Amino acid sequence: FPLTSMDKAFITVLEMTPVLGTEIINYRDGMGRVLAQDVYAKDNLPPFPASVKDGYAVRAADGPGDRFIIGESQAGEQPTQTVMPGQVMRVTTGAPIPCGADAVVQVEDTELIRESDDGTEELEVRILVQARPGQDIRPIGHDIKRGECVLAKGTHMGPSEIGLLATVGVTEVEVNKFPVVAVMSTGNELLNPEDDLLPGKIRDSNRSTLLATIQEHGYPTINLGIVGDNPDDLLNALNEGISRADVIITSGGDYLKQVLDIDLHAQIHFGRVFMKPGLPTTFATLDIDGVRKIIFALPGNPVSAVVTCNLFVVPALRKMQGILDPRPTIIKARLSCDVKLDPRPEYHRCILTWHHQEPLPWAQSTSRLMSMRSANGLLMLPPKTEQYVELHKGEVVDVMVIGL
Amino acid sequence: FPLTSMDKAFITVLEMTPVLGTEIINYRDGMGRVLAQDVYAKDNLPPFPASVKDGYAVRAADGPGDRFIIGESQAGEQPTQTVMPGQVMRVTTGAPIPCGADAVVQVEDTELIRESDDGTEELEVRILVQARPGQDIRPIGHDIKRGECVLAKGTHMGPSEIGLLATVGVTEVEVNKFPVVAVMSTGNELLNPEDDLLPGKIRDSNRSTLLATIQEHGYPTINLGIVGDNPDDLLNALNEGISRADVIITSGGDYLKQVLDIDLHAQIHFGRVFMKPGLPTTFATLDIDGVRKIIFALPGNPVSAVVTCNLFVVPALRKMQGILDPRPTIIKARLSCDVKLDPRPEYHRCILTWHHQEPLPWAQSTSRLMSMRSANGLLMLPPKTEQYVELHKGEVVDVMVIGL
Amino acid sequence: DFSIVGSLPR
Amino acid sequence: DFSIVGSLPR
Repeated sequence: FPLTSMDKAFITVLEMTPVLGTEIINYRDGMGRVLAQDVYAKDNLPPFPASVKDGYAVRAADGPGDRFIIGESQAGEQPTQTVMPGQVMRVTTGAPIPCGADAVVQVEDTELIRESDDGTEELEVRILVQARPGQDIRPIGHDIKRGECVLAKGTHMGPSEIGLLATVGVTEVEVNKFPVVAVMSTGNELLNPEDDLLPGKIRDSNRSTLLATIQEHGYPTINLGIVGDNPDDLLNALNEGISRADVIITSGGDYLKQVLDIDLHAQIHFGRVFMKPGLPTTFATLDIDGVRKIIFALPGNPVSAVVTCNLFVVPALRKMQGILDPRPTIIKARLSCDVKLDPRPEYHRCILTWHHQEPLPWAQSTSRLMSMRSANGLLMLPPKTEQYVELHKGEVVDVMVIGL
Repeated sequence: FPLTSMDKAFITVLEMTPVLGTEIINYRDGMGRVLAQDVYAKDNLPPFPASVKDGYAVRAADGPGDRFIIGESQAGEQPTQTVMPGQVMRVTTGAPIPCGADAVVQVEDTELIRESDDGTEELEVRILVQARPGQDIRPIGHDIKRGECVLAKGTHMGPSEIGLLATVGVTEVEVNKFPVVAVMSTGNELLNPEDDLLPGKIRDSNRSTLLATIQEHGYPTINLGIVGDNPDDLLNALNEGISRADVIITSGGDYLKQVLDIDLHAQIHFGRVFMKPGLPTTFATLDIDGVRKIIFALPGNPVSAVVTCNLFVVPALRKMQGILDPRPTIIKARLSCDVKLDPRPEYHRCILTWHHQEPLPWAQSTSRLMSMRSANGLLMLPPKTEQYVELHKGEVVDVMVIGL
Repeated sequence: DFSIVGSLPR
Repeated sequence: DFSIVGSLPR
């Protein structure tokens, strides 16, 4: 297979990966989902004019002076009295403004004159200021108007978006589906983690690592187990993956390519990338029954598997789930140590760290405390060149965020 | 209640919040968990000397020359032959090195001499180089040694840590428990999201927002519903929370404090914070049956609830689940617009954005594309002072990461 | 020093 | 321009 450049490989993954269809879900399951419909309000917020303050709903045209308090409007109740000249109604923040009143005067701008004998009721109050019409009242529809679009299709939902659906009472929404991702490992040397060692064998760690990475991003997964490195077993496992899942990931193992090509008639878009690590990374698509499955065969080395998973698989999954720009976030950071550059673009897991009052983070390449912490970035080193053969501590480089 | 400074409030939450006890879990459930035990390897990795390359396992003392190939060692099998003078054994990467061989010569440093008539077997090969002892062999225990501590207590686990547990076959581990968090809303004006509006009422959004925020961080939650703003109903709901959960969060609503103090005998550590928004935030602890419950009563305003939840609740939860430094990550960013400073420290949701080849991100305070994206930071504005009454676009400020 | 109060623009 | 290849230290 020819050596594909990193840029060609990445663009190829994004271009060939489909966007999944849509489904209707309950709002509370919306975390990380992308809306496939515009969402409109069916009510005004607030639906009644509401007091912004504790105080009194007044007729501004009465001006300052001594008023009879005819009642109280409290949150959650509809007032039934009309405020007439020389009257006011006590209000609390959020309470509906009664008919007849056109402003609110906050309590600090008043002095109580008389209180019921028992002391439970305010009877008369002096209004010390001249209210302007509308003052301290949130009018109907100030925050949201009926028929307004409050969230657009393409919005990637978090907690506040869920709370907005709640506010407008839209509890069922159309969203893109999440990809189901099947993971298998291939290699005759592999045992399950639960197993004791046997001669010549080691425990499979890549399956757990990859499954955990995908789960961390919120996508459902299928564990396809360890698969013998031979055509028959590979074909059976791939067939199961294709049946159960939208995406299949393998690591290890050239029978894989032979099965994909000759047995499955998949399109293998690249089988080698000019990158370090991850040279042997393979990406294929399969069009079957009107839909497109995507298949990644990652290298068996566990650092390579982790790295290629973050570079190629995660952005594909983000596209599949409807995210409009599925590219990862890249930030600037300072190198923590010198690095000789390789002819290939090189990627290294690191821990981004922000120091007191220093504007750029440091990228620590994986003392006491750093070993307590999971990698949250991928240092992206440029390929070797005439001028640049080495980079030094303190120099600013790109780091892909993969974890903060 | 007296006005507590932000710093005193934050330190108080962290100091008074307990660390939860421990439980044993399966490794695959380890995402985001903190190990409560050191983890030791029970085997060497690799457990046998392994070839780093495709090539031939040789006796370095034979030097270069023409060799008989006596067999092949492949991954997953224990070789049963001993390599003698003038012999070599074909090896693939990861295969065990057979007795008698002390180095590996990569295939590119050889030329095949004879192949079986059928062409399926290599019979003789010319070794073109002088191997050094140990060359291209990963020795037993190179990566991990038996009895080595591979993860320390206090490690906050991600995908690679899970994969490390798999590698060493430690499938059950002691971890700190996750806090169970109960959320309720109080307010006579509130209806469930599922409800049509009635006069004077609005839909409760804070419960969904807060529950989604807590769930986003991985903690189990209990929905305690809308609670009438009166002592009897508040006491019943708080009692249910205390029974079912480690942490209780309310928003809205002064009956709450009265119930906490007089009915529950909770310790209310502060009831007002000098901050904007979030002035009325209340934090209390209750020691009952030998354990400590924590209670937050957040303001009813939905921006305030979100903001105080991120500032005070999330760091408490991170402490409860065993994270050794539970403080949030604060980074430097550039203001996107001018801001007049308030006498209180002020917190505003924003979207952090990194621009092409610019080292610091911009903090966009919540065009087409920004409305598609959830807030991922909290701008932390300094209190007003003699010299500083305003900050301008481009100026560098602190932003708490709450979402990237 | 850590602080949960924003600092002045250095 | 976006690139998945690291850039030289500006």
